[PDB]
Amino acid sequence: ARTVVLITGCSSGIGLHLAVRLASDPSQSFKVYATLRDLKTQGRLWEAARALACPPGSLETLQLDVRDSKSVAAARERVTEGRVDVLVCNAGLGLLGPLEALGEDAVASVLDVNVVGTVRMLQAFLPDMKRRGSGRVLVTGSVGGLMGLPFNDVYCASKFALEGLCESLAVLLLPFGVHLSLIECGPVHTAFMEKVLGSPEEVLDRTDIHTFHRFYQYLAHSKQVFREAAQNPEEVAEVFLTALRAPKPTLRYFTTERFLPLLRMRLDDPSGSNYVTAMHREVF
Amino acid sequence: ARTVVLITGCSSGIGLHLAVRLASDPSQSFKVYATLRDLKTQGRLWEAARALACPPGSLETLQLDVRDSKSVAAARERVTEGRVDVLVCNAGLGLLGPLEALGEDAVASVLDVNVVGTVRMLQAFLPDMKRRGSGRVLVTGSVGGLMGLPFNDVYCASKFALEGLCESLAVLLLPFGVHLSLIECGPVHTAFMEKVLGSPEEVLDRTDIHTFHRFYQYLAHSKQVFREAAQNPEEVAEVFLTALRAPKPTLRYFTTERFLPLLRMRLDDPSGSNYVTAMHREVF
Ligand SMILES: NC(=O)c1ccc[n+]([C@@H]2O[C@H](COP(=O)([O-])OP(=O)(O)OC[C@@H]3O[C@@H](n4cnc5c(N)ncnc54)[C@@H](OP(=O)(O)O)[C@H]3O)[C@H](O)[C@@H]2O)c1
Ligand SMILES: NC(=O)c1ccc[n+]([C@@H]2O[C@H](COP(=O)([O-])OP(=O)(O)OC[C@@H]3O[C@@H](n4cnc5c(N)ncnc54)[C@@H](OP(=O)(O)O)[C@H]3O)[C@H](O)[C@@H]2O)c1
Ligand SMILES: C[C@]12CC[C@H]3C(=CCc4cc(O)ccc43)[C@@H]1CCC2=O
Repeated sequence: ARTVVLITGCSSGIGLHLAVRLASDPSQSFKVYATLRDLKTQGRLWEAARALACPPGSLETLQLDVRDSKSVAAARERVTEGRVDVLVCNAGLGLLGPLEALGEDAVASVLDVNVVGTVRMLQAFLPDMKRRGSGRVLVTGSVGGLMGLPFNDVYCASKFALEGLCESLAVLLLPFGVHLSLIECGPVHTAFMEKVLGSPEEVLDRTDIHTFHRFYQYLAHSKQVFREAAQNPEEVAEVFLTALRAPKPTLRYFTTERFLPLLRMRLDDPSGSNYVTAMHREVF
Repeated sequence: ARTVVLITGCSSGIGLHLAVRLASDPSQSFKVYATLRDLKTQGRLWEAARALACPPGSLETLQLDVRDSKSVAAARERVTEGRVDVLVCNAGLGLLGPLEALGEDAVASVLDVNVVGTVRMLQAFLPDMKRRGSGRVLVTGSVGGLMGLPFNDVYCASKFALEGLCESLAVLLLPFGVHLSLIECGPVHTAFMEKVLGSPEEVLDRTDIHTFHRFYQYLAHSKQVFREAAQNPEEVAEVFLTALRAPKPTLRYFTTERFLPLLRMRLDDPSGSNYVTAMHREVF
């Protein structure tokens, strides 16, 4: 039994690099359980693990589908240590395009995986972290949870929710000695954006010409803004570590300092109209 | 034909008061379409209608439950005027209790009804609104959407979600000529909130003695604040009018100023920890 860490969505991006960063730590103090929605996807994980010579006994891959309470509790009973000190809610789905262009199923999944799942992860672990009176939880934050971005309604929705689920919980947990931290990310080189963008071409068939133009117009800005500050998933894991070490973690950590002006100004405007203006005359 | 309004969840409270205040308006300008999850409950709606002397034809009820796109779809094809100049997304439910004490069917229902349902509506009316190049969208806000409240994890989760859903939409919507704005309200004279009396063993047989205690103490504080801050839908509906009247309404209307200093605090702290301290000290 050492610092037992249970992380979700370890198949790629931040969930992978993190699992291996923690597991391969030179102070061999982290015993990580990298969970995966689907195990068949644990190749690149193991490959990296080997690439770092991440010592025997530290990383045990486990399967965990966030949109399944059955799948979650079982992956919990499989924690031989019988305790989790750090839980990391990381799984998540993206969604882009004209709101009217998405579908009900699509929308449900995003909120299903990104929010409810975070609830299942919490519901199953927090109890035990509470009677114990010690524990740490980390949730992969996002800009879209602190501000609104065009054609990112449902994702910014799923991420704004997490701000809610966490902050309210953070309150009650104060005397409980359990710790909640939202790692607020920005763009980052992960499997996340490399496919979710789908195919911008089909959109025109479920929207008006004026939005479609604006959808590509956003895409073009997106792609430029990404290849300007998309941080390395390793750089991002670094923040997860600094929170972990903090004796008294804060409600949130920020991986990039670029979105902090938009936020600052945004908070100086309660009606939210100065923000909407800026953000708009920024994307387009 | 005149200002057509389609209000969702008018069965009671805010939804019923705005419906009738509009229909029975002096200028007899608004043609209200009060929508209900289940038509039976329109009894109390009509009572207020009658009471308010809403002329014949300025208010016709339709049935539609935002958790069934087939329903929503129908409700729009029932708006004989061919247009909806004012769309109001107001239905939705609350949820209180220790996160672990809640059920999945429950945590789901709230998310599926407060966000998805709001999305379904938008996906239905927003288009024609855009092609018209004229529109008005009112969504019932909340303080839980602006800040986290203990034992209100899932609800504030669903509420914060509307902040992003709408805020992001708003940004795209800027040039289109349609307007989206939330009505950030606080505790009002509504059954649910003032009728939170019970705390069954169901809660007890599903949380730890430490949380159990912080649960009731919450309710006690919550009953007090309500007894001293609860706003009756009456004023709240008055706010909705204030909004739709302004040539260019802002992204956020506040029915009460009682919480502005609390969120004011929120502003000056990126770590979100000053608040978690404050709002805990203030709840417990
Ligand atoms: N970096 C980003 O742009 C970014 C921004 C803000 C926050 N974070 C967060 O961390 C996540 C991953 O982002 P990333 O950028 O690291 O890219 P990513 O490529 O999506 O990496 C994580 C993904 O989460 C998984 N996942 C998806 N659905 C799941 C389900 N039902 N159950 C369990 N796991 C599931 C993984 O497996 P599968 O491929 O098998 O689905 C996976 O690739 C979140 O979705 C979230 O947005 C990332
Ligand atoms: N006022 C509050 O404390 C408050 C605070 C912030 C924001 N708002 C927002 O607007 C709502 C209502 O608050 P209120 O204070 O007016 O009282 P309320 O009693 O909840 O009024 C609106 C209600 O939503 C309905 N609804 C429920 N499930 C539905 C479904 N599945 N499909 C369609 N409609 C459904 C109504 O019909 P049925 O009874 O037949 O279900 C109804 O009375 C939201 O839930 C939300 O919190 C209210
Ligand atoms: C929200 C986000 C960070 C911010 C980024 C994103 C989308 C659009 C966008 C637009 C901006 O003007 C500045 C930054 C970003 C990312 C999508 C995934 C993510 O975490």
